[PDB]
Amino acid sequence: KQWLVWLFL
Amino acid sequence: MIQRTPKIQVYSRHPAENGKSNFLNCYVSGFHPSDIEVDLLKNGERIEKVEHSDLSFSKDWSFYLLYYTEFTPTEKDEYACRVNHVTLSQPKIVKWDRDM
Amino acid sequence: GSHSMRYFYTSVSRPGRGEPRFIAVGYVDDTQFVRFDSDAASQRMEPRAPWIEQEGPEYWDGETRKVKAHSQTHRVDLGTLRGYYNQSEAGSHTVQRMYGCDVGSDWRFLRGYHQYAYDGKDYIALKEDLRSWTAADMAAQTTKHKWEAAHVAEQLRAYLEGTCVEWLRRYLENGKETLQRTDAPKTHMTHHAVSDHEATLRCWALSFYPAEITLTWQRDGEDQTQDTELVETRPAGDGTFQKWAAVVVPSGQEQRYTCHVQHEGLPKPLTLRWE
Repeated sequence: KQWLVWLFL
Repeated sequence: MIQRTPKIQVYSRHPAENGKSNFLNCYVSGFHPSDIEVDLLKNGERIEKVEHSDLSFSKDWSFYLLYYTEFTPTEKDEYACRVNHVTLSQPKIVKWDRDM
Repeated sequence: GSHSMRYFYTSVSRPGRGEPRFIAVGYVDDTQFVRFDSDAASQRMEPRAPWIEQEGPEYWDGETRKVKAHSQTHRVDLGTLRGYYNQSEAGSHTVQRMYGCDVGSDWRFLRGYHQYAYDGKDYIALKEDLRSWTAADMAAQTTKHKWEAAHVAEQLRAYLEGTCVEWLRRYLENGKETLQRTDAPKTHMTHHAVSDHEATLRCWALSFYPAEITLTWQRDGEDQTQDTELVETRPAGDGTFQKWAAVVVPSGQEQRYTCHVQHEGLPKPLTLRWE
């Protein structure tokens, strides 16, 4: 399963 | 802006047998950007109801897609794949060869 | 014995056409098992393999929420990067993200990956030590500083060494009949007169999984590099792969050539001869 992230460049 | 020309292979899912149901495939790979026009041609005519896989890419970030359609090869019917891309000033037509 | 799980995300901006197109896919080894497409009507992560359809509604709600979050952050990133590189609003641009984990034959953690590209060029990536970033240019350096301040790499490492590998092992168990199988190639030869004194021998490997395979020609036992032609491995469209290798030979000498086939699903390599 995916990574629960709100990652912005 | 990195731009990469697509490599194209046209081939059947199973070895061709006249009168038998099969799938015609046009595999495009190694291209960037993802925008691409891929059509399957029967006797030079665009085939409708052509499906394609979900866009994915390789380690070098270049994209690949599989376009495919159900068909039934005959002795004298000609099939091909027509690919247009921002890197292809002239659209590429690759004819289907049952032994390739 | 080794195994892999990978997620690939692609966002392409559409200036004057509204929202960017976003496509996400998940693979275990060479088998796609999930997909999302912002253009599809469902707006949910969807199964692409049979063994993943067993998962219940909590799995699918969670994966849909995650993939939607990735879509949203990618859409913000497209504008962010347009700003970084001082680009106009009229052209199309591409952001790609990939991450995942590799395990060994014992299914223990081996490697982790988390990479971003902008316009087909490397942008930023987690280094092999899972503790630091490599940045391709100065904009990527601003991203790297922001991520170092937020201690992103530690959370990413906890994900890659835990959730990623644990659910990879789960998938390998549930999809055992599909993911843990090695379909040895079905091989055959074709022969075609090219001229009145030359012939083409073509050696087909079909319906094999996984995609890795080696086809080599040799003449009287000596490796034959020249006068040969091999195509890239290609998907059959049913979860298996195809390849062929061909050699041009003098007519009357076809018996000297042999096609050798190496694949994981073969206990020993195959040797094919025309006559």
